[PDB]
Amino acid sequence: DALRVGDYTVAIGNPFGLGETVTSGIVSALGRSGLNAENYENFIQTDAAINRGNAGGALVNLNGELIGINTAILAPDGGNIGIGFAIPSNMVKNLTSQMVEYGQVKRGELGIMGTELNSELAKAMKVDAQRGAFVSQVLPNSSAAKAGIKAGDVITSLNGKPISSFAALRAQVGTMPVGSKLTLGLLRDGKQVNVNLELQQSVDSSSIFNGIEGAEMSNKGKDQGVVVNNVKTGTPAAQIGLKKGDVIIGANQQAVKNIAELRKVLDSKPSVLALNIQRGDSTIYLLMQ
Amino acid sequence: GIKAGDVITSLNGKPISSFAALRAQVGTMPVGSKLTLGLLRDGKQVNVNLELQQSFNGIEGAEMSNKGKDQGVVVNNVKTGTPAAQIGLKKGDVIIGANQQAVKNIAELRKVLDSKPSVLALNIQRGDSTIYLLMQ
Amino acid sequence: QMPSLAPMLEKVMPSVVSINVEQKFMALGSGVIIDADKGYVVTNNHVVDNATVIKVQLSDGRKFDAKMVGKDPRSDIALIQIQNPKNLTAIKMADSDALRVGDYTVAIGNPFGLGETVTSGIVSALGRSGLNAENYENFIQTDAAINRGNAGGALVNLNGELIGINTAILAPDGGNIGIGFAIPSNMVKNLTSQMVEYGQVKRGELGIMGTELNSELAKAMKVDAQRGAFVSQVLPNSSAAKAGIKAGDVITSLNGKPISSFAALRAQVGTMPVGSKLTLGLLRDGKQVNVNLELQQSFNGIEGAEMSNKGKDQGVVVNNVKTGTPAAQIGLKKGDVIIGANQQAVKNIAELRKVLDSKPSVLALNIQRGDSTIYLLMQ
Amino acid sequence: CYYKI
Amino acid sequence: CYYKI
Amino acid sequence: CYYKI
Amino acid sequence: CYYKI
Repeated sequence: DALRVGDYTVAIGNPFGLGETVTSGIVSALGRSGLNAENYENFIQTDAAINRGNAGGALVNLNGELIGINTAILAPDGGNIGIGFAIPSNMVKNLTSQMVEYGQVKRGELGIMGTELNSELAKAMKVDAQRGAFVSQVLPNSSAAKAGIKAGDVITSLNGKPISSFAALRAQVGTMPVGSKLTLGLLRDGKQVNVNLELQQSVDSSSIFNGIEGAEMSNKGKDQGVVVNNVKTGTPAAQIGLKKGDVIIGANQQAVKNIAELRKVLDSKPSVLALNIQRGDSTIYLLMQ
Repeated sequence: GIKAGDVITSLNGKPISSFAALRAQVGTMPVGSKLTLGLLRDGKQVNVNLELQQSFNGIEGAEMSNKGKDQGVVVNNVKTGTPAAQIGLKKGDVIIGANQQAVKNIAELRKVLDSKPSVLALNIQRGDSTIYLLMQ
Repeated sequence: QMPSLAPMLEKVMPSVVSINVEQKFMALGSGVIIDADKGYVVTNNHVVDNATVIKVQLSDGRKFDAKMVGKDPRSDIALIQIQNPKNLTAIKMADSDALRVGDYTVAIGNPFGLGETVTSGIVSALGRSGLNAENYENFIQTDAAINRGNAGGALVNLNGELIGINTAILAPDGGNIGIGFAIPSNMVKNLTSQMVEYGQVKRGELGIMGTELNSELAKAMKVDAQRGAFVSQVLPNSSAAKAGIKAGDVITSLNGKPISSFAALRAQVGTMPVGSKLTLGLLRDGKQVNVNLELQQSFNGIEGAEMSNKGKDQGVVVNNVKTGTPAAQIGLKKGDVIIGANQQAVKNIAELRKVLDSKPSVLALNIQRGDSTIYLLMQ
Repeated sequence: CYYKI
Repeated sequence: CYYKI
Repeated sequence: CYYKI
Repeated sequence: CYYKI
């Protein structure tokens, strides 16, 4: 977060298996995102020479301290043309420290929806700042809603640090663990507002299968099967027979009471699978693979 | 009371030459032209009079009307195939203000479009929630 | 305590913009602010040519609407003006004649519409030309990263002073390979300062033909220098003809600054306004020769016929007639005398003009050729 | 478009 | 869009 | 390569 | 065809 456009950068990596290759550049820009609009990317931009194999390599300042992990480049020909991207060290510092304790990430949510603040929207909202996070709405029962965040407010700073963009702010906090206390600078009706906060906790059939989309499922009651909540037409689950409301009772002659007992035989990897779901009063069977 | 399977034979006393004539004929009459038609259902003469048709304040695929006594503008409902329904407008919402300008009625909605903002920022309410929606 | 460009850049970056312009197409480029108050932004012509809509986005995000001021595609320079400017930051321009191969450069622009991107390099070389033998080209070459969208951007020195405008890259693939070219700031100064004062580029000529000077011609003509301008021929009635520049002469310097090539020399004065007095360093028969010069253009002379008044309010006598001219289409010949036109008598060039100021669709001239009285027709 | 956090 | 080294 | 200036 | 009057 101390980086600025203009600082000098040293890129280290291994392009094409040649060996450890050191290259030189400067911080071209900060807070860049859009390569994969779903990813959490607050990329650093550098003209340091970076080609296939530099990925996972360190981006350091003239003192050798890690300032970013080189990730991807923009190349219409696959060769470096002076545009490299690195994940800031603070996002790595926050994501490495989460994999040390729990092996995966406790993806925390505050509870506000929004979109980017352009120059046109600040003219309509007669807000001073021309960039930041615009609160389209706040979710009810969220810690953020508990803190006093009105819709239509603009976010400008976090922990004092100015915010380059919503997708940057989303990426910055998309890494911090659940319960991280932080400070926010706001602008509602031309007034500055500061508030502290704390994360709360946050399901596809492809979050249980990998490859089977368009069927939102979960547990039912107290160990009463895996209920199918909603299914979209022509999705990898509706092609086999999963309808909305089905209560998955069992599979391959063993009972299925929840997403846990289901995964006891899924990971047993049987050749062909036979669900014993039920379409209300009827008892039907479903087959896969 | 025009039913399917009927056959139009005349128009304003002048017999029709073809459907292609009739489609071209009335295709030029201004909107609201009251005419008369010669029909033929089950071999019986049926004359029917008519009046052309089009193809509160609804602006751009979204229907509105007044609400209460300066209670903003209540949202009626939107057809899911309109460009206004593709921006997340749902039935029942109420606009208290827009673009940081307080809105009492619809005369202050179209006075905001009289100002023609590039983006429209609305302060609608759905449920107990105070939210915002954007345009253009 | 580390070095960095960030202090210099945070002063300069507010002064470089991004441009959005729209078989309908959508385009993106860059521009640099020349005047804080008037909202003038310099940019490359191949960015805002055939522009119906010109949206400029500042460094903070503020969008603006801009319209055209001037253009000169021979040099690929165009000036736009932000409409309704509010709190704009101009850039400080440096004299590119102080540049030297090896000085560190910094390029600012909008590559692929990503946003303002800063890139570093050195002056790879100077005076480069030839990539379009008919364009006015005197490029600074640099190894600083420059790609599609950097056009119209800022190339500045380490103090932030603008030394050139990024224009085009040499790349077999469309991506920077360490060869970028930028029009020097001094050409931008002379070109934009004309687009404001005249709206277009008042092009002046000296009336000399010439080719480059190779090491092979230096031998044949007993010339010492190995690169310069070889005066093949001077047009009569040209400034050089008047100034007494003879054929077979060699131009070594311009105003003291030596010349790198003819193609550079051609591009320098191609940006100077008409009437720009200057001095040249010639070399004829092994004698160092200095010469001063004055550019020129390529009564009421109308459509290629010079005319003045005859007698005391006796009309307007035509004085010369160039063949193959609008005058030649009308048929008027030298010596012809006008009496009136469109049933209105003409006594002087003022009464002629007040009917030309009336701008009619057709023009009927009541002249007299020799002893005869005839009519001529126009428009 | 919109995104959650 | 972008490439992934 | 015989331009005019 | 299918035309609408």
